Amino acid sequence: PSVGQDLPPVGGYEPVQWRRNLPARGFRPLVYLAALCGICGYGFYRALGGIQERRELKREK
Amino acid sequence: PREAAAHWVPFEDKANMPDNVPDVVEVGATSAPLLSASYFIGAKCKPYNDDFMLCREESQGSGAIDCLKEGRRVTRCAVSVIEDINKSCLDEFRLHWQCLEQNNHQLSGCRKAEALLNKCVFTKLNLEKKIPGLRPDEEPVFLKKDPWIKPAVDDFKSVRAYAEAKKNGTL
Ligand SMILES: CCCCCCCCCCCC(=O)OC[C@H](COP(=O)(O)OCC[N+](C)(C)C)OC(=O)CCCCCCCCCCC
Ligand SMILES: CCCCCCCCCCCC(=O)OC[C@H](COP(=O)(O)OCC[N+](C)(C)C)OC(=O)CCCCCCCCCCC
Repeated sequence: PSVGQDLPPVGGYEPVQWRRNLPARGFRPLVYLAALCGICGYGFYRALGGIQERRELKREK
Repeated sequence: PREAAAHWVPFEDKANMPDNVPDVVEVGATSAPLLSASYFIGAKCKPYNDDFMLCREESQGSGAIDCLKEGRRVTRCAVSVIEDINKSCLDEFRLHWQCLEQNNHQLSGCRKAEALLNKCVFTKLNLEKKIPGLRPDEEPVFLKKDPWIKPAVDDFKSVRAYAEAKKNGTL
């Protein structure tokens, strides 16, 4: 006889996760490069516009 | 032309200009009034300033003593400009150069008092502020709308006066 022991459930446990859970996340790399070139080029727009404005200010002074 | 360095000692001389040179009124305006009225003293006194520098060119190394007679007239006519701009718009001239006292005397930071002053002087002293060397299809920079370079803080008196001049319809 064996009373008072720990035993598994009669239906068993549910299955655990032992596979690798590494899902690929992010946009495509061409999306990040296109976004990079867009952010950069808009920055160059504002920067070179400000340089020309500062040149006209230097003319006035 | 070169800066004083390594223990320079300032000295003044209590002495007088000689008899043969007549007396001349000197300008008492300060850097923000002078930088304010710069374009209008350059508009009224173009040929006198030109006569002075052209004389100083033609008599090389003479320099000081031989074109003194003309450097009299440039100081006199610029004193005439600043007396007239005082008596015309003391308040708005004052608004302009008190704005220029802050912001490193940058002309970029005081557009809204500058518009008031330019209107008041063109209306009454009838001198116009222009930038030469500027070929057409090139907008002058103190006329443009939405410049890239805005000041850090608009001063309060000139924003209030600019809005009141909008409401009066004089602008
Ligand atoms: C506080 C502001 C922080 C800004 C983040 C720093 C700069 C941006 C870096 C780009 C990374 C990125 O956001 O890319 C977005 C992707 C999700 O897209 P996807 O599920 O893979 O589908 C793409 C399917 N395609 C390819 C077919 C189109 O990655 C992530 O969200 C992972 C979590 C990073 C969270 C960063 C916080 C921003 C909230 C985004 C919630 C969606
Ligand atoms: C290899 C580099 C190739 C560049 C090709 C891009 C052509 C795009 C056409 C837009 C031009 C435009 O319309 O923008 C003109 C702008 C703003 O000038 P503005 O003050 O508004 O003009 C008023 C004229 N005034 C001053 C006489 C009154 O000026 C620029 O400089 C911005 C150019 C866009 C930045 C491009 C940088 C590219 C990334 C380089 C990474 C190192």
